[PDB]
Amino acid sequence: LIAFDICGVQPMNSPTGQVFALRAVYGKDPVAAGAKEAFHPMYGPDAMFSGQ
Amino acid sequence: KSRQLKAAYSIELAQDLRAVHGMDADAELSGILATEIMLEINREVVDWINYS
Amino acid sequence: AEIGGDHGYNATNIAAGQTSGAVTQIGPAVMGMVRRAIPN
Amino acid sequence: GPAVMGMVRRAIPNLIAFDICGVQPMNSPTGQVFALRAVYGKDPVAAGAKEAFHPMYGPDAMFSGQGAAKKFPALAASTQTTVGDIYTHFFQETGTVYLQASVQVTIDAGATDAAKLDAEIKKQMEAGALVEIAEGMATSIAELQEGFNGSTDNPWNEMGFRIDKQVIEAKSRQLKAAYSIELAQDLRAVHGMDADAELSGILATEIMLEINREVVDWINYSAQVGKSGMTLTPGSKAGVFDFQDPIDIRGARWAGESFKALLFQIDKEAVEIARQTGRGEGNFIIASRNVVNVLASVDTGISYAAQGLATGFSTDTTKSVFAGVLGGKYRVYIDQYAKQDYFTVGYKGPNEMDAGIYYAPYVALTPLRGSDPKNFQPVMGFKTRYGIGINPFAESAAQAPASRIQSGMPSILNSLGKNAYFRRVYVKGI
Amino acid sequence: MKFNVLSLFAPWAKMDERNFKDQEKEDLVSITAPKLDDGAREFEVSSNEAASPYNAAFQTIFGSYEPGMKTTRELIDTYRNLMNNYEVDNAVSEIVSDAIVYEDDTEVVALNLDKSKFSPKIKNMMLDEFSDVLNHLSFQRKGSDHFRRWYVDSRIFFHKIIDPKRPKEGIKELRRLDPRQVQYVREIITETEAGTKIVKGYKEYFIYDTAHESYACDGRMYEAGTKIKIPKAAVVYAHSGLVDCCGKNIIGYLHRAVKPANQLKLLEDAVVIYRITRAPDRRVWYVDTGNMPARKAAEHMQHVMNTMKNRVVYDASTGKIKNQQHNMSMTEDYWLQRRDGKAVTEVDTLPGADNTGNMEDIRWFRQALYMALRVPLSRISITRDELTFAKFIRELQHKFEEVFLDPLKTNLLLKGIITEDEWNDEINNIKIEFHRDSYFAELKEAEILERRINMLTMAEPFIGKYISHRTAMKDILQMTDEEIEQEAKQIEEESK
Amino acid sequence: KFNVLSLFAPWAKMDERNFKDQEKEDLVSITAPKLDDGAREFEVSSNEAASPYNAAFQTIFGSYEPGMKTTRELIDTYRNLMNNYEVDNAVSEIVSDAIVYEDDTEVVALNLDKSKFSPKIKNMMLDEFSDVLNHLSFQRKGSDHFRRWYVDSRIFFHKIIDPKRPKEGIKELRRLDPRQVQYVREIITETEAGTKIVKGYKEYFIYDTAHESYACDGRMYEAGTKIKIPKAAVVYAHSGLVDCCGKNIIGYLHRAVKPANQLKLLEDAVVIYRITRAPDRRVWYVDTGNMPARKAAEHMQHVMNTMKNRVVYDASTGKIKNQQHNMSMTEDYWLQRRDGKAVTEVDTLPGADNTGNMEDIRWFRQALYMALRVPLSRISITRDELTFAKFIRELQHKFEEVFLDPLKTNLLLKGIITEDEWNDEINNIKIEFHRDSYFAELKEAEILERRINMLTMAEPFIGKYISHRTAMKDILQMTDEEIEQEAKQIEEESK
Repeated sequence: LIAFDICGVQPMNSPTGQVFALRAVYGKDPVAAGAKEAFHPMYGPDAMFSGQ
Repeated sequence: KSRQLKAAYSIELAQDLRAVHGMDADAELSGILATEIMLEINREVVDWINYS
Repeated sequence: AEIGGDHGYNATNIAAGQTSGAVTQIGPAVMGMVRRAIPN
Repeated sequence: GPAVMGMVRRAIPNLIAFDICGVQPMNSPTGQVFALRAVYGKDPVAAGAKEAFHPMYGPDAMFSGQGAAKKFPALAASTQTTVGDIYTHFFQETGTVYLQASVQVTIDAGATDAAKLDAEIKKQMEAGALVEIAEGMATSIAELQEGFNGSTDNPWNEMGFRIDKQVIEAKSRQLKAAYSIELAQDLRAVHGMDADAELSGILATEIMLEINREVVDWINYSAQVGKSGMTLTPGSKAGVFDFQDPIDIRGARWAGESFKALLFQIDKEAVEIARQTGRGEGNFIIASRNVVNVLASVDTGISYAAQGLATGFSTDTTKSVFAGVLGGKYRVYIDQYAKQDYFTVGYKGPNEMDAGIYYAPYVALTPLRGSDPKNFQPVMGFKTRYGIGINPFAESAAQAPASRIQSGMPSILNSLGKNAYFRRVYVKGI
Repeated sequence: MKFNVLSLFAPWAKMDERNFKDQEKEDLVSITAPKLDDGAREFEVSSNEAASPYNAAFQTIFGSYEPGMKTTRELIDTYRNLMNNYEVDNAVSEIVSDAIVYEDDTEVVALNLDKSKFSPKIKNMMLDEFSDVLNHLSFQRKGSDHFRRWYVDSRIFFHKIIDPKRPKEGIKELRRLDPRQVQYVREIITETEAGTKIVKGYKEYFIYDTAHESYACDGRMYEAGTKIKIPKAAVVYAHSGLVDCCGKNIIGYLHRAVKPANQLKLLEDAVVIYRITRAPDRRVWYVDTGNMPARKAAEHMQHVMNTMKNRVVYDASTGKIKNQQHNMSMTEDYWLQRRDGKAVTEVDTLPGADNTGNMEDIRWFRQALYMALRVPLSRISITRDELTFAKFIRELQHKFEEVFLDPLKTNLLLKGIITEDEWNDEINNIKIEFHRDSYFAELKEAEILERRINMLTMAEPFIGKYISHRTAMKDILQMTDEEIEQEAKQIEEESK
Repeated sequence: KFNVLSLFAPWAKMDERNFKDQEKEDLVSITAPKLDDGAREFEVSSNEAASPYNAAFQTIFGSYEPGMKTTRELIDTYRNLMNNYEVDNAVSEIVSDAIVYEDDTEVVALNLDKSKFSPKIKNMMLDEFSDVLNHLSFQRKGSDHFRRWYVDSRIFFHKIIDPKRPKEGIKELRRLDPRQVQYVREIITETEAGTKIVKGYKEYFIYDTAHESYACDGRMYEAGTKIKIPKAAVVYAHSGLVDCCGKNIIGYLHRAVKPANQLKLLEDAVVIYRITRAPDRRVWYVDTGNMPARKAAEHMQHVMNTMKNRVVYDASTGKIKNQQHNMSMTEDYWLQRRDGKAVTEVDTLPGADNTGNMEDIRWFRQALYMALRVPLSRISITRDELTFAKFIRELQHKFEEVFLDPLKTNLLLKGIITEDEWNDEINNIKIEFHRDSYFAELKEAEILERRINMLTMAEPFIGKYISHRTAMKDILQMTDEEIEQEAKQIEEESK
């Protein structure tokens, strides 16, 4: 078998635990239709946002 | 989520296996169940990789 | 359940190590043998 | 504690262990024993095959001899002999006998069973009509054996042997206590009992007692009945020894001389056992406490007459079960649970496989412990597994078993009343 | 050997079987109680045993374990629990240190064959074998640990080995056995008219049977497993002759300290909590808020609770009060409003962690404990306690010593250098000596001499009148006559 | 395998040879692990038709990793104990005694006074030894290496080889970070009713990568995986100190952790009792009986915000902040209340009372101090001093493997020396060291004075009772050779 060679573990200390994450977003509204992240890898940065 | 298996075996048999092959085989049953479960998990992980 | 089972008390099956359950046997231990005394 | 007066309980009886039987410790279930049977007649395994050696049968005195050339007429009911000829008969006991006819007479035409024919033949033998005879083969015949000089049908008689076997299997026995917490607690507060340990003792004890009792019963079950056949006094009561009947005591009165009569019969039975097994005179007796009381009160040595108190051999069944050694010759055990009054005798050799009856332990007295969570009451118990068996040839009557394989375990067919190693005697009149 | 069970140890089985038979041959009979002085647990079997193979041995172990060795295992764990504490472990250190002396440019425990033997060649062979035992154990570096464990758990055991291809020179390195895993027994192989008093070679075997399936301590992933029956000859062991009121449930010297070790631990912790508790301030507020559901009253309770709560801590990493700037007010001004017409709402204070000691019981108990650990009272010239401990230690050494005598005769006998009969006649004296602290030895000897000199000096004026000089040397200087002549002869040489 | 971790290819070869030697050994019919201390063994039982090692694998994997976690908790604690007073010095004093090093003194030094193949080898070995010390920068940091061994319970290093010409390109060691290496032993063997085999165990180690930042723990993570590396590649040593059982190795300060914390807890308790309630303390009450909160709150304020004081201590300059002059003759308070009832009043509270009698805190402090493995003479020569000298020697002796290991490694690879020779030589190739010579000289002098005193007393009897040869060997403790040498030297000096 391939025990964990290609995976993470993050073992529990509580059953049924939780994980979190944080996204950097722009336009002063953490939750909005059309909201975009500052650094998503598949999308270029808005060079004009900080510019013209 | 959980997993669990049982051995459900005869004591008389274990007494004889020791006499017949030098095997108490209780250790063997433990090993079998342990082996199967970890093996079942290993495959599970591989399939979640395949599925996702 | 993992029952070893038993013999049928049939000498053939005993000798052959045949059982009713999960495990068959190698065969009976030799307890020795008999020859008869020669008359004086 | 209103003046507690202590307490009582029963003592545990002792056992004869396996002192008079095989012990075969096993390291596996289902062991096996095999045997070689010297045989002749060119086919070691056949109906009618003849064994070269047997404790109860005479040899075929003319097998390598004249019988090689010619068949002898058999004796049969109603036939008439011819003076000077030789007739053959295989007796139910004493085996192959060749008898020359001194007279021209008939033999019990009204005979039916072989037993009746044998009886008349024996009478004719006693009478001098039939005499045991053997001779070698005329050399002029021997000269051409194996078809020499154009001759035919002249093979030499041949011998060989047949190896076959028997096997055993272990049966088991288990008991539990199924006791309660509250009772055990009260007992701790009454006598200071553990009330698990006492139970453990009881269960283990009972199992051991049963096994030993079973062996004794198997001895009684397979033993042949004595004061019979070759050990029978013809005016006797067939299998039973009395004190109230002069036939068994040669007219004795006066216990100092009368009691010795039993010792005499015991030797006869022990000797016949050797005759049956081919190994040796019986070396052990187990008997009712009443029999032993008699043995212990008579001088068993050879003397004019003598009687006294029963001090010769322990007689209790409270310290031991082993009374002592009779005449310095037989190991005397007490059948503390005899149903009537009697005594079995037998022979056990230095060779563990030479015993007739065998005990072969594999698993014994395994303790078990736990408790049932529904009420959490304790459960405790013990398990044993062993198996017993019998000697190939124990029957002795047959020269060989069917199919070259048999169970080595006792059964009615295999051994009830048949075992060559032991003989039963019923006792009355003490 | 009825069956070749665990053929791995057949060479040991041969040794025990040999000894068993030789014991049976000898008239080791007419003995009322089993001829067992000390050591491993007793058990009885039937006449002609009727209790074999090893499965019967397992019956013995269950009966001897369930109500028996299981307790022994607790005691072993207890000794560790005892030693785990301070004011305990150091006593052991002192004992071990005195028991085995380690010094530079000198020897370590050594075999000293200064009593009659067949020849110097044999003696040299014995000395080499001794050295190899120590080499096997790396004793000169790990002897302290071997001894320490022996002392602390009251028992040391080492598994011996035979090749077996060329068993003649078979002893190789010894292996310490894991504590608690093995039970030793001696079975009475006999029965007569109710109460045998005859010969038995007693089996002298042992069984290993632990599992990490049930932990005494977690983190363990190996154990004995099933019931393994191995012959006595296979091992080397020793213990102190210390047992309970009955049975063979072996204890150590330190057993005596268990009581006070825990009384002290218990008192120490009690003292700590006595003083720690109530060190901070302490106050309970009682608020007169009636005629309200909890869902309403809670607002009034929070009004007070979030105003009167001095929401600060003492920073024990850095000695400061969190957010308390400036460092301390000259007062803490609190306030409460009452709703009823009587002064019922208030805040009570609780009494505080004051100091009532008189902290002296703990001292008494500590002293009792220290003593209980088998130590001199000279610790927290030459005196009685030191002499007493020198004796305690030579006995500990004397007993421990079997750890060398056993593998020594084993390999000597295995090779064939000496015979078994010779060993038994020779020891007597095949003694092994332990080094003695040279510093203290010199001081002791010096004081003895000083006294001898002083007494000689006092006698001096009367030597030509009442006390011959030969006599003074004999009684005052405690010399033998050979020693006196030797000194006279050496003086004549010095003078020339 | 393909040895993906090419990093240790030459070390792997060294382990293969040692492993093979074990396979060729007759160490069979052994039920015991044959182990005393160090690397953690477990039943990785294989090469048999049962394959139980799978459970062993899963146990290590599934439970990763209380062994090292506990180790971290212990080490982190060890450091935190060392951070306090007294513990700090006890460690320093011990480390200093273990490695004493001063202007033009001796360093730990390999003393090859036992038989060797050749004096040429003796010099080669000493030269390599010096380089081991240079690799360790012993002359500058020997103290730090030892301190970690003592405190964290273990010391270990990564050995570095070429690898092109591995027996020649032998480089200095890299001291490994405590808490990052797991040492293990695997029982890869089985037989009838369990292994009774050699159990070579490999005795390899595993390095856990980690990159803590300001985390002061593996706060988010350490660094994923760990690498299994052959034992030949690591120098290591440890204290002979464990938990009740197992390979649960502890530091020298572990024994003191109980009282160390009790003392700190007690000390904090002393402080809190003493500072708490130091200010004046008092609660004002206001009778707002039968008023709604809407009004009661202001009536409360009519006293609460008016009778409130304005004083705090200036701890930078011992002044009462903004209070000039420094103090009034009296604090004027007044209050009006709605009725002749003690409701609207001020109730003062208990202050920072004195308690100790700081004897309890002292009892524990004293017990702790001695628990640090230090003499009670600290805060001429007695039994305890002698004891400590033995203790320090022993500590240095266990530590010593730190030099013997890289020494044999390099010497064997150069070969210089063979494995057989190493094994025969040691036995004893003991590394001696500089000890505090100030105190050593004092010891020697006091011993001599005593010897002189004894001889002086003996003097009147030398020509009648105690001969010279005897006095010299018994009283002055001279060897036979020493005695002849002293006589010969006198004959020369006399001319």
